[PDB]
Amino acid sequence: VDWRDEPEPSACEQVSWFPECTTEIPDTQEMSDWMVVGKRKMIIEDETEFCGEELLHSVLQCKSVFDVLDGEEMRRARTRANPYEMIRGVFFLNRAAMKMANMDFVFDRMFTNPRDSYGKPLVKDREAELLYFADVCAGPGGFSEYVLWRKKWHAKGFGMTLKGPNDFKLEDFYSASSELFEPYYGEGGIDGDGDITRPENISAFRNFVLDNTDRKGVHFLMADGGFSVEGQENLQEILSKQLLLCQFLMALSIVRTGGHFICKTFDLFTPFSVGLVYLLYCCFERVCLFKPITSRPANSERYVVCKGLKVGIDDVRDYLFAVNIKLNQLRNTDSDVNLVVPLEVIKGDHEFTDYMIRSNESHCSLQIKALAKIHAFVQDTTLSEPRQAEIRKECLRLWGIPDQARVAPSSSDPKSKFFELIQGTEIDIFSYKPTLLTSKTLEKIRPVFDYRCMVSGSEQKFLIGLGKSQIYTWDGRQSDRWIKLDLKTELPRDTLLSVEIVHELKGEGKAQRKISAIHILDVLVLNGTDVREQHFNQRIQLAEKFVKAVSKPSRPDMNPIRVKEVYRLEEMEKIFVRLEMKIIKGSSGTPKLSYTGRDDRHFVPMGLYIVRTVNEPWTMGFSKSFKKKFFYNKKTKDSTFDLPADSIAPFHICYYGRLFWEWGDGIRVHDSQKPQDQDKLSKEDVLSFIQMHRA
Amino acid sequence: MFYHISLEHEILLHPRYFGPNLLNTVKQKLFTEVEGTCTGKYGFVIAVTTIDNIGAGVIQPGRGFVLYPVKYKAIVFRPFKGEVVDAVVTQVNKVGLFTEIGPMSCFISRHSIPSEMEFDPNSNPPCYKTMDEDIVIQQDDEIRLKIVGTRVDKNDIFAIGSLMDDYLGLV
Amino acid sequence: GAIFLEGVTVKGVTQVTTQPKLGEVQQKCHQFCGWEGSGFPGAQPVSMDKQNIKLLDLKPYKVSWKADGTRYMMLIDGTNEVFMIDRDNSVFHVSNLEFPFRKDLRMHLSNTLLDGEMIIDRVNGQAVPRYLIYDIIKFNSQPVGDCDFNVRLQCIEREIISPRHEKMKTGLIDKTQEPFSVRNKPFFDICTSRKLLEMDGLIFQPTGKYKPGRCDDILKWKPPSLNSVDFRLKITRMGGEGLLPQNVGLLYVGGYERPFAQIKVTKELKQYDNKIIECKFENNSWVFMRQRTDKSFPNAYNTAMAVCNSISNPVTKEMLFEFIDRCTA
Repeated sequence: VDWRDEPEPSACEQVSWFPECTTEIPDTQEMSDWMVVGKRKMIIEDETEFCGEELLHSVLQCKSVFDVLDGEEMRRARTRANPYEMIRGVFFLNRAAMKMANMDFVFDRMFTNPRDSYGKPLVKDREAELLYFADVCAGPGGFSEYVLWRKKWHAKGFGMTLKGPNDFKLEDFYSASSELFEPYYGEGGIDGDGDITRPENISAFRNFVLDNTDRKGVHFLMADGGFSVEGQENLQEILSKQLLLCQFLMALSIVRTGGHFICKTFDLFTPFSVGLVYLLYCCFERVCLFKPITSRPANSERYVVCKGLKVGIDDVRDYLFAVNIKLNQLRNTDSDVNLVVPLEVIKGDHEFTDYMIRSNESHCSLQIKALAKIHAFVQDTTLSEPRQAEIRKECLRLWGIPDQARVAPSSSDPKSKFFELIQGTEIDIFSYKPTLLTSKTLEKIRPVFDYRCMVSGSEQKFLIGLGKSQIYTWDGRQSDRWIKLDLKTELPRDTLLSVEIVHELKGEGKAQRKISAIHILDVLVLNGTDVREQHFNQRIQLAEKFVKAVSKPSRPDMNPIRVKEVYRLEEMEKIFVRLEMKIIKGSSGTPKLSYTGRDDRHFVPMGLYIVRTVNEPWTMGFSKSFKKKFFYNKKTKDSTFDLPADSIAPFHICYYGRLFWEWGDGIRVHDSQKPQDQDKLSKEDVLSFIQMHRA
Repeated sequence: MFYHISLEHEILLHPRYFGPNLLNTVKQKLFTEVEGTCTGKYGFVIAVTTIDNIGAGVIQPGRGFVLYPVKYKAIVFRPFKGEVVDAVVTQVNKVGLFTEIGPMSCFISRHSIPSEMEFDPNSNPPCYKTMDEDIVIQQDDEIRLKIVGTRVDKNDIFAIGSLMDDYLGLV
Repeated sequence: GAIFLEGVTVKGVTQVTTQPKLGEVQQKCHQFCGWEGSGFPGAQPVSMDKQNIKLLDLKPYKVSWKADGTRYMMLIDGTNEVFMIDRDNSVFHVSNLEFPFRKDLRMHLSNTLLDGEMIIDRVNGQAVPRYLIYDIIKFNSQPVGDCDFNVRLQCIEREIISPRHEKMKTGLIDKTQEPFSVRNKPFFDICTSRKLLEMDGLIFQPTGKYKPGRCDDILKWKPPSLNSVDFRLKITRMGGEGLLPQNVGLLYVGGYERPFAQIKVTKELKQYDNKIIECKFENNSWVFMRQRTDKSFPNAYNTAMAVCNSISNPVTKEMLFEFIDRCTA
């Protein structure tokens, strides 16, 4: 084998795609006989249906030449012989992250910036929308680190992998906020085994993923499944066949319409593996088989890459689910599922077949040259790839990856990190107390439409996230120390929030159970994205998505993070309908005022914050002729029905201008409260004032 | 029980710390030395109410410092065997129950908790609850407990309570 | 110490940690100064005391107004070749700052070493960084540092400025593209300091060749008001057998093994623990003016002491003035 007739190593990669599948998506009646059960075949030498016999025998022979070689001698020759080996993981936890960095460049950012069929981005970082993704068989989540690092918090990841030495090392995400990721191990959630091949893990994960994606599914799935086949490397395809099927079935289970899929595979000689690729070609707008230069040249590792999940894939999903049940029934028997599509159907698509053969034979030819090159670099130890450092620098430049070492974050103290995150904003802005709402200050809530309101359940605090459980709170006074938060919860680094701590009582009296929860009032920085200058509702839109991003529903032992329910001030009437007199554990049987949330939980309210969302000289009126709200500039006298950019109240104006209507003793806000103090504003006084000033 | 008693304690003043005002130094020294302490005979020394009497200062022979016997009204607390006391739950465990009475940690083992109040980690706070889900003893609750016995360790008391008799549990 | 200039970030300026490039930049400075020891080669001035001020009468002197700034030697070696050196030996590459050769405007300067300060300035209410060139060590390998301070002062004018001005006249240099303004500190004969008096003091510069290291004849004068020392603040309860274990704020200086001084610890002083505290002197006491976020360690011991030697035997705002005026006759 002349390996010296190889093309000069390059950072420029070419993609060949399958043609566009012109056949309809197979239905339950068409697929009804496609599942052929035969004898368990553990022979790869005669799998010539989609590759020339001479090339198949040549690549198998070139693999088996290493069976007599010391693994450390092979590994050292391979490290000298591979032009791309100096890329490694760069600053990421492993070299798998760099495969996703490479492929997300080669595929036009379709994973990190997915598009509709009109080429428009499906996720905009300024709008309330998150990039949902999934990562399966993916421990320790190197692929996930690149995606989370690339999109910061504007992404939410869902993970499933086998429990054990190869579980998710979320602690080792030095470049990404691990709080934006949620591992789920199938049946039982956090306590499951994570077996992708097992159907129950697939089902529980499937329901969980759809629920955590507004019942739409993820924008894309990544799948990097593989296990050790030490001393059986030639049988890697046949051994991994059920894992390949379960990753493809997972794509059809949780990827949204128009979504994308990427899966690791090995060899694709068997009619079983080719029939699985044919089903993906039916189910997606475009499919390709691709080996990135970050994959080692001498191994069978390649990726199937699928773009645009079609509508009507349900029958193919439910077929592959039945085939997985059949494979599980045939475990440890002399029988196996040998076909999932008939050979006559696959070979009837000549355009699919001509790509499949050409993809296999091209891969075999390159793998044979790369195996012969490693063998020569074992025999002669003076051989080296001189361009490895040049090629590395060009690949990192091309893919937009900074050339920096993996450094454990740095440990910043919460005070120094707060000064970094505020970027020279005056610290005194964080010390401002709310104006109390009283009969003397009631006029300040004019004009009513400029305001939002929310029910408070504790004193307001600042909260900083330094990563994982390194969460600290501060009470806004320059004299006060940052205090470590004693709650079982996790937040991405570079997070700065305005919060309160609210205990959520469940039930009443002796049976009552109260759980404290983090309640976000407003947001400044979300995983290194500054949002302080965005409109209060717009900042809250980013805040609401963030709570889901850091959510952990498989972990009922964790303390919840929530966003406060924000009301329009002209709709404060809707708050009092959620006030109830409940028997709290320890109140000697005396009912206490309780605000009931969106779930079956309540807290004791302390009062109501009133926050200005419109900046001076602007204010919001209501046009009786147009039946629409409008912005009015008090200085220029201009009027518009669109939001002026200079009318936006940033965080510092919202925080400084805030009022607080305290709900202590003598204040009537629910009809069961007696007696009322005449010097204190009731619900009726505040609602009457609001009604007079709506018009 | 929260107690208002009179206690006697002797203060040692080196002549460096006499000052122009001598008695205020002794008052600050007493407010430093015995506040927040715990003794086995007198319990949790919460605060000193009113420093009543300042004794005559006996110059110790050979020593330099003067010694002041001081009587003082003081607010203290002592835990007692069998006293039913209100408490704040801090932690519910499968082995027992960490509650607090003032600064006192109180540990109520589940073996002296009746068979109705089972433990649940599956609730999002791990709690004590019945199968009727009526009496829910969880974190930050107001409960009542009967103090069986107290153990003082390292100049501070912790206690053990129970819920076996009637009318014990959640308020 | 990667803060380049504190109070602003500046375009293109970047610390240099590349091992081959840094060892070069530093090496070449030692070289150009004819410098002995480790660290910064730059001439180091000393504080005027009642003994020093006698030198203003022994030989000729020039004077200028110190502003607090940061000390940077600028090494102009080539085209994008410009670098900056710290009191620390920290090296920074500067990007779009270009120095034309006075003879041939197409050419650039090489083997040139400048001395000066980085100062922030005010016009529009916003920060404009400036590099002030107060001395020149080498030009084209020409050893202009061994020349006379007026010679060197002139050199800086026609060799490093007029050229950068000409090329700005033509639009080959848009002043706007360059990270900072570049200017020479004007110096005055001794007799003119009476008309003059963020400017924190005076600098008295001798007429002789440039010398690296401690220069006993270059005198920095500060009004005794602004005298300040940076201590690390350590407060500990102090009543082992003592009746009152009152916590006491101790002040620490670099090089000294035990406590330098004591400060009375305020309610506010406490949160500054382990952090550099900046103190003035007033009443036979130390006082807390501010916090510094730019250092994790105090002043050198001998620095603190030469602060004291300055405060107790001071050169007064008025003492200096009589001394100058008499000699102006």
